[PDB]
Amino acid sequence: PMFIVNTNVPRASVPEGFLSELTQQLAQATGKPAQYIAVHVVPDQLMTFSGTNDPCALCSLHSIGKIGGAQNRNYSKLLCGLLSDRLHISPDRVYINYYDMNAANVGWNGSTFA
Amino acid sequence: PMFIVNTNVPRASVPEGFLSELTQQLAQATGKPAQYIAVHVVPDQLMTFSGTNDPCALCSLHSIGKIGGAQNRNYSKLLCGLLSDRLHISPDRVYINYYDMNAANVGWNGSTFA
Amino acid sequence: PMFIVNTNVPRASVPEGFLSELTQQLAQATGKPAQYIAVHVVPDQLMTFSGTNDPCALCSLHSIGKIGGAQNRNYSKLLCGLLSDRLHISPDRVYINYYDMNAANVGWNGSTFA
Ligand SMILES: O=C([O-])/C(F)=C\c1ccc(O)cc1
Ligand SMILES: O=C([O-])/C(F)=C\c1ccc(O)cc1
Ligand SMILES: O=C([O-])/C(F)=C\c1ccc(O)cc1
Repeated sequence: PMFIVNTNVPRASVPEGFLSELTQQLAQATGKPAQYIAVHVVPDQLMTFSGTNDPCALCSLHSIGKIGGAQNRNYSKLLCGLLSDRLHISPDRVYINYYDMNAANVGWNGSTFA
Repeated sequence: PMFIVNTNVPRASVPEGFLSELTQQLAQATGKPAQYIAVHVVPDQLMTFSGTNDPCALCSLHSIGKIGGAQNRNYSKLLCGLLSDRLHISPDRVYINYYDMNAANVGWNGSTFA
Repeated sequence: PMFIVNTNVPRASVPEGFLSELTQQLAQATGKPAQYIAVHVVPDQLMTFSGTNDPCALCSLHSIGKIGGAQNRNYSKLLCGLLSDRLHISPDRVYINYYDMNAANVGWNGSTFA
């Protein structure tokens, strides 16, 4: 799976072990090995949410399976919790897009996952 | 909805209230109150379109509903007009990807929109 | 089509004609005219793969057509090849997401392809 976070929060505020933490947290939550988890954090972005430039985040979680109604609800609680505590972004100023990818549509190591 | 613009135009060429203008324009175009709109602009990018580095943009518009065939033509006219007028990007050097998102696949405020 | 590469490799490590090379290579692989190919490269990113900060890359290829199980395996070999040779990123530290876009959901030149 891969997780991307875009936020207007300055780089200086992103905690040092934040990416490794997200890796651990996601492994547990999706039940996928940490070896297949990729995390991408983009701070200092020029963004607005509800028309204001208060701290916000636009996130994306791509996974082959483990995506769905209940699972996504649990990912949102966990993820909003982490952004809130580590980056101090209010949970209602965060949008997370969930994508269930077909194995044939994910390339890796010179081939695909199918 | 959320709208993302990636462009090789420098940060300095992005007008001061442009994100607010985008927010207002999209609220009118989609019919969704500005309160539900997030905008993200990424300037200074390393990109080529048709093999050249003249000004260009790659955008994404995600919405829960309000997305579809004929309506996307309208969005393209509006959006390209704005980037042309404001950032001086030629319409033929702009791509916009449109995504209709399922509410169960959008996380917000600790849960999903489902 | 449009191709995006996000990497933690430094900007100075990206060879001069890389975007132009990707344009030709893509035109060749997909059969699409270079005129319609957009390339976006984002170096110096804060990202981890498998929990480590070693060179990695997260990419996306969007196309209207020319996307399929067999074609994607082919694109992946070519693309992981170029990234290893040119940016020295190990192929097992590269993800490429593939998207077959409906012509109606791709805006260009103030309209859509449908
Ligand atoms: O989640 C997975 O099964 C995985 F190991 C990798 C992955 C990479 C990119 C994606 O878009 C989704 C999954
Ligand atoms: O458009 C909507 O109804 C909305 F309130 C939020 C939203 C957030 C992220 C998306 O990707 C799409 C819609
Ligand atoms: O690939 C094509 O046929 C094309 F001319 C443009 C395009 C632009 C953006 C996309 O997301 C997909 C295709």
